Amino acid sequence: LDSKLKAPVFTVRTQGREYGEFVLEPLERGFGVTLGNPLRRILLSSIPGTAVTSVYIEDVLHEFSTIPGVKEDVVEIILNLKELVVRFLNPSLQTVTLLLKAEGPKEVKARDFLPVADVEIMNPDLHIATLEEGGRLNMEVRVDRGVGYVPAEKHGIKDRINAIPVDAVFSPVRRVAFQVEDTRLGQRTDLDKLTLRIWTDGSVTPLEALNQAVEILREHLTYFSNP
Amino acid sequence: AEPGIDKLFGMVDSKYRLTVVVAKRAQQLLRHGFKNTVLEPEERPKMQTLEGLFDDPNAVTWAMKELLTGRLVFGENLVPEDRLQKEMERLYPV
Amino acid sequence: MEIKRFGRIREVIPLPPLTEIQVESYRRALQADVPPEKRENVGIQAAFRETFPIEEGLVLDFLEYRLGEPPFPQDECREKDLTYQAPLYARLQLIHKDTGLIKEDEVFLGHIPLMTEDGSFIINGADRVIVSQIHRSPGVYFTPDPARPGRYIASIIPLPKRGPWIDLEVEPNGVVSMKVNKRKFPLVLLLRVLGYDQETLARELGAYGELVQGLMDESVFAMRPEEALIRLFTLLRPGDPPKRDKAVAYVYGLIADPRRYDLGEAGRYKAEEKLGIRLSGRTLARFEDGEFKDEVFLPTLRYLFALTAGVPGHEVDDIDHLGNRRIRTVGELMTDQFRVGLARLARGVRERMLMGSEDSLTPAKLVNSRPLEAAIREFFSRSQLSQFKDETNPLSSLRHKRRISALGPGGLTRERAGFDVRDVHRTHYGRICPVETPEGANIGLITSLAAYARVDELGFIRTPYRRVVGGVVTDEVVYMTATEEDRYTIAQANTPLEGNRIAAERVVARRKGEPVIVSPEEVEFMDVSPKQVFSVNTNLIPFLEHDDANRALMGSNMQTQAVPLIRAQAPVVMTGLEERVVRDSLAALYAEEDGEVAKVDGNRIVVRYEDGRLVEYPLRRFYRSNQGTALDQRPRVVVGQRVRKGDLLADGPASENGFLALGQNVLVAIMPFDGYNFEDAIVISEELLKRDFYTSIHIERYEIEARDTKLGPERITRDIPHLSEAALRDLDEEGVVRIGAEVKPGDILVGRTSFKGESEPTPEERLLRSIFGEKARDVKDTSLRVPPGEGGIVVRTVRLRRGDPGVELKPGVREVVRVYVAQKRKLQVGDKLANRHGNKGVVAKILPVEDMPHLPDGTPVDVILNPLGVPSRMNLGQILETHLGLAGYFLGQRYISPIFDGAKEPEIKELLAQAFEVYFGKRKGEGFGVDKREVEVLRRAEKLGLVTPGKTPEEQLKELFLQGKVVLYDGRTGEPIEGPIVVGQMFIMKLYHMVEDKMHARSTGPYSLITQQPLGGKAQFGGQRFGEMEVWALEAYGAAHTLQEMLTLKSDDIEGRNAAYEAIIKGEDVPEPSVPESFRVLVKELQALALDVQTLDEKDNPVDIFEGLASK
Amino acid sequence: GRLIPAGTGSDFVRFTQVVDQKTLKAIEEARKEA
Amino acid sequence: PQEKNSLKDLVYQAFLRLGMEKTARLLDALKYYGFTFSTTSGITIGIDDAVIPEEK
Amino acid sequence: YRAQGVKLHDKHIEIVVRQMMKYVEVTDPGDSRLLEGQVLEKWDVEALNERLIAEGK
Amino acid sequence: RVDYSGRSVIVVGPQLKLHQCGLPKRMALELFKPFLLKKMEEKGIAPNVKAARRMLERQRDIKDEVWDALEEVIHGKVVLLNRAPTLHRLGIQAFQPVLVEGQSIQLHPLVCEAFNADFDGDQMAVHVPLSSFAQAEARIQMLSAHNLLSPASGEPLAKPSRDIILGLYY
Amino acid sequence: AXXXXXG
Amino acid sequence: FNPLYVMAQSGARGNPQQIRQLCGLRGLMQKPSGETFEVPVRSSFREGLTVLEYFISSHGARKGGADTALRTADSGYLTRKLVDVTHEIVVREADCGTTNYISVPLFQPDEVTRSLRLRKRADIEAGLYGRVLAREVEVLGVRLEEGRYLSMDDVHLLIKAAEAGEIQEVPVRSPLTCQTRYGVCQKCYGYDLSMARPVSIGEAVGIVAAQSIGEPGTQL
DNA sequence: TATAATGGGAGCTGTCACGGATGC
DNA sequence: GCATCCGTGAGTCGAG
Ligand SMILES: [Mg+2]
Ligand SMILES: [Mg+2]
Ligand SMILES: [Zn+2]
Repeated sequence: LDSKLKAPVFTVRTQGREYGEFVLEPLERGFGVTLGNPLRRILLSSIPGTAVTSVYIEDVLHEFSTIPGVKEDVVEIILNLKELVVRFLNPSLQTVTLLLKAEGPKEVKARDFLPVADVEIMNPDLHIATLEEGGRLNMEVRVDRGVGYVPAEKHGIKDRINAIPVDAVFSPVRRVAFQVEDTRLGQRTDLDKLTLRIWTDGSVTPLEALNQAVEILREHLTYFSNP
Repeated sequence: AEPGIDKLFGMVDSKYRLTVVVAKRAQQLLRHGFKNTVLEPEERPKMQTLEGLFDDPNAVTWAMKELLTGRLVFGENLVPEDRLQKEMERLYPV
Repeated sequence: MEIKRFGRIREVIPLPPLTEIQVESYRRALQADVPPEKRENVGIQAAFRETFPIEEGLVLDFLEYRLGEPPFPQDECREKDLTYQAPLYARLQLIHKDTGLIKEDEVFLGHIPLMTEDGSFIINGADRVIVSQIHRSPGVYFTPDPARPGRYIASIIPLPKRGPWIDLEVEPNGVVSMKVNKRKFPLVLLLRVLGYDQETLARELGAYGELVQGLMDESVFAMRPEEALIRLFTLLRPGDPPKRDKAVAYVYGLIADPRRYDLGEAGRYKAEEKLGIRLSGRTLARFEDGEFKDEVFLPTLRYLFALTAGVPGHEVDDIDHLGNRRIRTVGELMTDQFRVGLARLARGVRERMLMGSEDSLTPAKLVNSRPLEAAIREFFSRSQLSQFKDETNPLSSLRHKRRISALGPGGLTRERAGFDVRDVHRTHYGRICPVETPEGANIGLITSLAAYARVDELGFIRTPYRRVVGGVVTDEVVYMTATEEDRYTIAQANTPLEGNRIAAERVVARRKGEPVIVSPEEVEFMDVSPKQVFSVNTNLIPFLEHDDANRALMGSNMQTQAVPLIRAQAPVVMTGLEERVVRDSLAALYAEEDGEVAKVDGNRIVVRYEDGRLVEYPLRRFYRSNQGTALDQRPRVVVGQRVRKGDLLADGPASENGFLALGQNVLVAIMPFDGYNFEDAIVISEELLKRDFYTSIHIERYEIEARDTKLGPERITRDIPHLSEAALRDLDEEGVVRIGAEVKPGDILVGRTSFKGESEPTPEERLLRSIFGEKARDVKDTSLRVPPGEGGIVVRTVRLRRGDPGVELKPGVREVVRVYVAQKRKLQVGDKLANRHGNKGVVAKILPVEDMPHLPDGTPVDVILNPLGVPSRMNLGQILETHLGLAGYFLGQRYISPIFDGAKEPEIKELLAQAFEVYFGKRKGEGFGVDKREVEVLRRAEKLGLVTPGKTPEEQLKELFLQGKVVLYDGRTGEPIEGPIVVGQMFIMKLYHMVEDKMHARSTGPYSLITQQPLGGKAQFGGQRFGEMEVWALEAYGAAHTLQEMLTLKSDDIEGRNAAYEAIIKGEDVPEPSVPESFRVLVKELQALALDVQTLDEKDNPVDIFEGLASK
Repeated sequence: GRLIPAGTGSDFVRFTQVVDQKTLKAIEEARKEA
Repeated sequence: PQEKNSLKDLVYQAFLRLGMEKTARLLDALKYYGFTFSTTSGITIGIDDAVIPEEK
Repeated sequence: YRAQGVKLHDKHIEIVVRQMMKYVEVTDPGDSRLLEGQVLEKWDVEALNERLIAEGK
Repeated sequence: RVDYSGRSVIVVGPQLKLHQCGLPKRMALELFKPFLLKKMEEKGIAPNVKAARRMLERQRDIKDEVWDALEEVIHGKVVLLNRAPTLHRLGIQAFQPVLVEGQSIQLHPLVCEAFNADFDGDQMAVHVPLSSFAQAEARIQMLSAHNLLSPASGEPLAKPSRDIILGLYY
Repeated sequence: AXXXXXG
Repeated sequence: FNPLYVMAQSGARGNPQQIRQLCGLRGLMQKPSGETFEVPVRSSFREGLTVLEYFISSHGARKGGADTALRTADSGYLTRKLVDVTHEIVVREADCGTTNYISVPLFQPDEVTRSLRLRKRADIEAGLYGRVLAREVEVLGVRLEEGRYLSMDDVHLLIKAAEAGEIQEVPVRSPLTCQTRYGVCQKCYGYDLSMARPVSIGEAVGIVAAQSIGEPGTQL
């Protein structure tokens, strides 16, 4: 009947700003998935981030058109624009518009975007497009702060008539995996070992992500306080 | 699977020779109390107990890892038997 | 709760008494209630009449017999390890022919086992069952000759151990041959012995031209009946002097002697019906007025020739036909052994008659009862048909008594058993269940008596039908044999009826087993019920028509293995047979007449009837069965309750309110779960353990003896050398563990000391002795301890001692002590669960309740069954059972769904609709709408085409619910299962195969005497067998050292195993193997065969494996 | 109860020896001495 | 879709290219995800799941 | 085996068949000690015959 | 018949890695018993071997530390699981034992096909190879994870089946 | 009685 | 996505006949005499059988059960005979140096006797796989060398060649022609099929053969 | 240690397929 | 040259 046991030790394994592994053991029976699932849900849906929500390109009507002088189609450019990782230096800032104008033979990278105050580009070596001789690319991209994943048709934002709405990938967290393995402390054989695996884009580290995630949860627990 | 089993099988012309080598080597480790090991202090196979990581008691695990290092010589008619025995007894008493 | 029953078929007659096959048989054999002068010539009376009179001039004759009352009641016999039996006295009279002196006395022949009320026996305290045997009915058969087509064999078969089979065959050389005791001789010779003139045989057999010419031999007719007789005697007995009276003796004993040669009454009847004749006696001939007269032989020869010729009205015989196969029940078998023992007693009688003094001989001096006693005892102990009764649950006993076996004495051996006899013959219909048989080597050889089936006085299985005249079905019920059934057109039991008249233009019937569509004018008879086709077990499987036969077999067999549960419940879906089984099995206690309940106790129920008499019923409480299952009766009534006749007073084991309860009704979801239900494994909720579902009581009996030895007496005492008070804690003053104590492996049940074997202490022992200054005790600790893996609470102690009143043990035994230990077994991982449809699985995982899939209302499922077990198995009955089970869950009702007259999909759909309203409308009123998860699942199901698009969420959820599917939430996530899952109530049983009984391990232990190999079996603390095939596995792996260890270090290499153990406790690697002892045993056993086996080296020089110990 | 002439019991593989470079060198010097 | 044959071929080819250690890891992975997805797939058996075609 | 859908390599069956062909029967003894109709191992009669051929017998 | 052997009911192992089997604690305590006495002496658990054995005699006399001792004893070692009939060599396979609570042996799903084993009540025998040699043969040659492919057809004998295929297909 | 364990 | 259909198609559970018996119909049934009974069972297991139908199916069920039960023993006996005959055969050397070999046919006479038809893929695999080439083979501009262990890809290649009319038969080292005493050699045996590489010397080949033939025995 | 006594007594019957030794 | 006799085989654990 008598039950008294020690609080679990939190173990951390981190490689760069991209990836981390988080081990929590021992836990009481079942608590491995009790902690793991909500955190996974929060980590994917609710973690604050940035995304490209809209794109305008000169002489381009719709998304499925092509660009004379450029090999990639408008589709492929928008894809690369989704992989763009933008970090806002200031909390006040909500939305930005980044302009890119280039021509001649060139391979356009994310670094080529004209710098904005308190806006950092985490992946400057990301390849947006290649331009040929006579190839002309003039474009403006709409970058917003939000959470989770919003398809293009859901926000549907347009600054002008030719602006193409882009699926907004807000989540700095790319993937969350967790697994519970049986572990034993002394004669207690049903105990849980929680392991979390988090992939981010580097804008927010996995440890930062997990910390933000557990805070959101705790704050939601305070909502049962005053009826 | 045993770690690096494919390379181990790669080392011999017959898998059963790998077995004979590993076994004899492990018996050598047991007889001399792992004093004859070719593994550096940080290559030592570890077992996790309640207190902390200690030396893996298992001589076969050892023998296989040693074999993987390449620091072991195997073959037929390397040394007369009792000479090998006595020399290992000299270098590593029991 | 309400019990709703389906089906339109009204059964005209109830099931016959299910144990009658045992009871009426044995009662018929004993004739104990019949006053001696009114007894018939059947039974043990028959055996007396065959044995006596005993002649050769003294003559011992038999007047009558009597059976006394049993010296002890059944219970007392069970406890004292006695046999429930009655003393058998026989009134005999010795008559000296010359003197005329008649001495008459009643002699005591010993005891005969009495059958209990339920149709079982008590032999040495253990309950046994004599299983009915099936065999070829005696008579005259005609079978196709397998070698030569156009020719046939005529076989004359008597009862077993009743004399020789006789074959008649037309030889390629044209003459008719007779085979007796493997002797082929011309039949015409025996024909001449019977006194047949060539003229009579010519006029009789003349109608068949070619054959009778082959019958004609003039060298035989030139002889006389005497000369022919002596000729035949010289043919059957080479070297034996051909004396006339000796030849007469031999031939009489071979053919006409009723005591040596016996066709059964059935053999008599069948011979008569087949050969179209009338038999005087039960033999093939007679000795009348000094000569022999023929009975069977000539009609047999006539029929054989007629069949060979092609004459109409002559056919071969189907030996597997159930008209040609009969049953020997308890009475016949016991009577047979009685006849044998009696014959031996007679031999002894003739001995004493010749040897004893001529002036005074009483029947008491002439009769030694011992051989008879031995015969009976042998039958009830070492016979293959005498089996340890299966009491696991009441249905197990009931089913065991109804078993039929083709094996045993006078029966088949599994080698001689081919596909034909194991087949389901068409004639098994209504007689022998097509379903319930063992899966393995005994398949088709061990079968079960059908529910409505009855064995007639001749031993043939009969099934009921109903007379149909002019399309009108009467209530007249007729039991026919298969032969009689073959004569009619019999309609199916489901043929539509309005009143007593059949209304269909076309009806489905059987003619000689052949399915045929006939008009009502053609219907002679009609089945009583689908129930009659199957056994009592198979009849307990609802929706049987939806299950493949192969799994029905498994469900049937497994119901026998169901363990009585403390909380046991009747199935939510029953077949309607659940109460009759409880009643007939004598499991439950019932009210004798209409009355009022006076007293209710755990131990007792006292009832006052209309007679004003007070009748007290003791309840059997926590008694141990043969299988160790607890059999106990609980009162189901209360003080002051009025009870009518046949009312339930008390529930026995596996009975819930008079309904058979073999298991629990649990809430199942059919889905895969994380591989834990992979390959028939089953996942259960810990909630089942919490509420004590599938918990069963088991009682184990331990026994120890203290005996007189030559080294001094063993004694049962509390004084045990070298033992602390911690070990003697629970031992009473006398040394026996006290009732109520908890025992674990290693604990002493009974203290015992034994005087040490004579030994001179080794110098080590002597020095240690002097060092510690303690005298070596002359007794050692032999005490009985709790074996590994066992334990419980001690509920009983029995102590019997020499010198105690009413107690006498076997010679040399001072005292015997028994200890009964009870244990409450919760369901655990590795325990076997099964349903009635053949779905079996071992529990692989027990999840906490929060991990369980649950309904949107927060209700967790009990059991998770993998759907992958359904399609290949083809038992859909369990699915239907689940669906209906779902309905009855929310309606709170149970169902009776008779086999083949069932609940049908639409009806289950209606019930499911009502149930859905109960399951949902409640929510709608509670102020909750449709859940988001429910919406997602509805979208999914809408893509699967499960629900119609455009309907409201409620409409769609109802659409699913009618398919027996519901939305289910993962307890670990909270997200719903993507598809809707089948969920409902299923009846699942805990089988007698329990991992607690089967788990065994050994490092070292006892070894065999000669071979020095480990003993086998858990009880002996034995090692696992590594057999030829395991050896082949190791060889195939090329693992030489593992194998060599198996062959030497771990088994019979003495030095090797010792040195290995010591090496391991020391921490050294194991030493090199030596010669396995059994090889030395081989060498020495070959030497005893006068063969010299020499182990040699490469120099061909001898090597001594016995190390000089075998050489002088 | 003898070791079978197959697998690890094959004459082909069963006489095989194992030695470390340390002991091999030491023995090599024991040979080089005489 | 991945069925018995394609999975078997996958295992064999993985044996050939990557060896038995990696093939063993692969096997365990396939095991894990297989069981996992089978759990939540919504696979079950009702009486209406045996669909009698009208063509019959 | 194919009929029942059992994939099995020819090699094994070949091993067995090889053991089935293991023996020979002498038609003529030649200069040897053997007898007509004497059954022996193919390897043994071949070794014998190579010894005889080498001997010139 | 052999020593250092046992048997029990089998139960599915889905959490087990291919080279592992669940082995009930008590079975292991008995099978490895001499090793366990030795390891009990190597620690303060018992004064000597005989004391350790007398301690393991009664079930109530044994304590927590002996189980950890047993855990150290079996480390790296394998046991041979076997299911009758043994039709081909894969009727016996080697596994690293993982001590489990309960009386049932846990078998890995992927090897079931090769043993022709299922969860309907099948039982299996355990055997402990004693020598360094036997153990080496068991781990190198007989390890479950080292035989993927059929010795007969050359096709994989350890492959997805049942629920695994079901989910992946799904 | 054998096969896959009905009895 | 029907459960029965998915389970069947995937290879998880069920074949077409069982699914058929569940949905369409139970089918033709057998009399005890072994002859097929005229009228079939028109009911599936969903609709449920009539008593008479059930009983008619019972004969077949029993026949199959007895078939199994009595099959196990004969299979076992066969296996023991095979093991006893092959047990001494082990791989005792790398090469016996034999020049002898066998030729595996890629084609077989058609049942109509008209011509030669390509053998089934599985048959050719079972005869060519992991074998050592006894002689050089040049097909489709590819050189498969003498002494080469044929991989599965090599086999498929040879089959393509056969379809292209380049090769009708493959010369191969075989236990049949091996001259190794008391066993076989490495080259004549070829692959250890379990390891998909050449067999190790010391492998007990006879036991593996006997078990490989014996194990399926109860499926016959 | 003495009347005279003088050749026994159960079989067990529904497999099968082979191989090898005798008999027309 | 071919019928017929006799002898000898006929699965593995488990428990009993
Ligand atoms: Mg847990
Ligand atoms: Mg099974
Ligand atoms: Zn070769």
